[PDB]
Amino acid sequence: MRIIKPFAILTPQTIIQDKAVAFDKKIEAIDTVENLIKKYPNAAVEHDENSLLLPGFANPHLHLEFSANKATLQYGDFIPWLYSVIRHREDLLPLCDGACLEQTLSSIIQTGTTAIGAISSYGEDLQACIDSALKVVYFNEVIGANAATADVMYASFLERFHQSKKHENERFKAAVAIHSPYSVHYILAKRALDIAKKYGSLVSVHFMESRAEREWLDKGSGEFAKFFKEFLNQTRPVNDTKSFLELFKELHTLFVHMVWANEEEIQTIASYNAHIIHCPISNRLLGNGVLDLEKIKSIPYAIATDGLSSNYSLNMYEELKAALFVHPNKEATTFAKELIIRATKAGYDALGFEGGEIAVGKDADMQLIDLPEGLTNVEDLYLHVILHTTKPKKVYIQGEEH
Amino acid sequence: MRIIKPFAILTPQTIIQDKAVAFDKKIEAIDTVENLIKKYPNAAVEHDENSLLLPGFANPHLHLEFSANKATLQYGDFIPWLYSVIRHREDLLPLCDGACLEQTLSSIIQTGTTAIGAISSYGEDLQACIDSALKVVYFNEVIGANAATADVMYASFLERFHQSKKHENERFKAAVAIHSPYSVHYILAKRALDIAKKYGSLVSVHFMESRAEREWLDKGSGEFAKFFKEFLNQTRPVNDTKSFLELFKELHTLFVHMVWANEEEIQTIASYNAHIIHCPISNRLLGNGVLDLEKIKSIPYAIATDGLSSNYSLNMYEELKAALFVHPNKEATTFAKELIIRATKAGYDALGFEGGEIAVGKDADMQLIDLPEGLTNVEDLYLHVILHTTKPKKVYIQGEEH
Ligand SMILES: [Fe+2]
Ligand SMILES: [Fe+2]
Repeated sequence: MRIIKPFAILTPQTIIQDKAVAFDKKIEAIDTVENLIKKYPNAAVEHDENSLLLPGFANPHLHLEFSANKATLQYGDFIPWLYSVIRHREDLLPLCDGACLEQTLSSIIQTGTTAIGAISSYGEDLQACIDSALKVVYFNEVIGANAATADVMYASFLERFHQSKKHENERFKAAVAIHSPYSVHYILAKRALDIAKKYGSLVSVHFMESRAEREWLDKGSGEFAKFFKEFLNQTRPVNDTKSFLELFKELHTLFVHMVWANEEEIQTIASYNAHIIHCPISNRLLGNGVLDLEKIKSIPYAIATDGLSSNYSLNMYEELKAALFVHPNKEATTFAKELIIRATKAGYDALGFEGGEIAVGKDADMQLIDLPEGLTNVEDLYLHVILHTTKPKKVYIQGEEH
Repeated sequence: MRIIKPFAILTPQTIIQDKAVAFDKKIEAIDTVENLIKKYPNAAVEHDENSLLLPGFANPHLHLEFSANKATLQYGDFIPWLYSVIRHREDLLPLCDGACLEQTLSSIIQTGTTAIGAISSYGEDLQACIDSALKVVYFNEVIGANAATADVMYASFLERFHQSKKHENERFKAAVAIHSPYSVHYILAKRALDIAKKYGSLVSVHFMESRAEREWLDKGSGEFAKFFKEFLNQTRPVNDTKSFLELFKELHTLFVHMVWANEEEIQTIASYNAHIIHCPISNRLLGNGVLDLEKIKSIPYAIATDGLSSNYSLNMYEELKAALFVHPNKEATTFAKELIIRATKAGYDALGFEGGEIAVGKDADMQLIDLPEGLTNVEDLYLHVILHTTKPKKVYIQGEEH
């Protein structure tokens, strides 16, 4: 058992001062040191009077296999990005070898993230993910818009799913991802989702990431038409949007991006066991705009970084700074608090892990960070944490310091 | 004489490959190494084939005296920020002692800035500024909304101006700043601007930073009314906006912030020898919104950071990232190019120094930075410079490496 007394605790929902945290694997008590040592005389006390304790972040959406990308893929516009992925992935993917994967995951921890949602298209990231101390939801992604080759795509997905499933434990979950409504034909999607139903697996889907997707699904026109004509020899979207969305009705689903989702889709998703995953940097850099947080207010959201295929870092502090800036008309002190909650508790909820909150009974998944100096107004703490922090002093996963 | 051969030169307006730069104090030639050594057999050649050369940044607006602020001033809303400045400045200002000023200026250079516009309200930053290797326009700021005490405010301004003027040389210019149209009564402003006229000094003014200012000047109402009533015992704005703006007609002026400027003001300023100074982080953090770059397209703009009184860093790379994000609907590859030009050449133009461009005859004020790896499309270089760079490998001011 250990006790840490910081300047303040961000729970994340509240700011607690004049209390410490007793923990082992889980958070056991939150009280004054005076009271804690009565209960835990065996716990050494660390006084960190110029530090803050907050939960470890969740990052519920990242494409680890693309972690060698720096400037190879094309930014600025979604369809050119997708062409660039198709062009470069055969070389880019193997460039992220075991050492690259291992280092990338270690750096996630070092920047204060303690739980991730890994989107895996090819499965060669499995060993690195099971080796990591992180909590991981390992989403086995399926893709395939041609009904005639669904069998091959399904068989690969199924094999990857079962390869991951043997490694399940309290910190590692095997899951299912559907690439998108434009790239996964209905029947193949349903087959993959039936595996999720059978096992109670979490599900992720990219939904309405781009305006091109919006127009293609709605009208069978727009910039995606040339892409489907050239790349897939298809003249029309293979899916009816509403029918596709209904496939997710009985599952726990992460709807990623969601920038271009419409009011009807939002009402439907609000009725589901669903979370939106907001990836502000990726959306802005790919010419996809900015998710409107009023429009989606009926559905809980969490923050993620996406992969290094459409981001310059996997550091949640960088993501949170960008989030402040792409929602520039949200008053900063209150929005910073919202952001910290949505990067910790909300993402843990999306991933289904017992953490993201400094509360009794939660796993001791925590960050110890420096207190911004000269703080006048304690309610400004959330904002100053985002602005001034880039690396925690200590990061704990189930009480173990990394 | 020296020669550097990088992967590419950002001039900033163009990307040049397969050429090197010969320089001493000034850039002397841009040509292949083969051609340069014929002209400059005395110049050693540095091959930096995994680097880029670009101009040093200009940062035409910074309040150096507030460089001890981290979390003391109140963010989120302009008038509460101003109250916090009034409350805390007596203690905050002396906290930035000589060592703080010296370190702050050194860090500006280390982050790739080679020229600044320093706004000085009290003059205790003069020694540090003259000591720095930076190019500095040292703006002596005047403030005072009470016509009855204009003499005292004017005398202090005049003394500070002349104290700075004795230090003028090719890299250090004495200049004049008018705090704002709400805080400097017309007659005092005109007296200070007459000094600028006499000496041909550059001028800076904060103009339409906040909506409160807009409403106060336009209608004599809004959130500034309580402030003027309580703090100054004034019931009405002391200035007519148009009359105040006309004071700047015959001067070279930097109009800072400009978020809330109206169409009439923009047309007037476009007819003046004037630049807008865009401070995206400061404006967003103080609840002032975002400058609309279409609205002001008729007036050249440059990027600045403001002081650490309303920013978390003085690093232009951080400012440029934030600029990408607060203008999220500007296509990223082209906007990044615009930003790099507006942080180098445009800011040098605003400050009146011969730099900000890698061109023959300009001062050799340059940055050598790492080339982002794996670059497929060279036109993406500007974007990847912003995303992946935080500290140059070398920074030159008039050819001297720092
Ligand atoms: Fe993704
Ligand atoms: Fe300023």
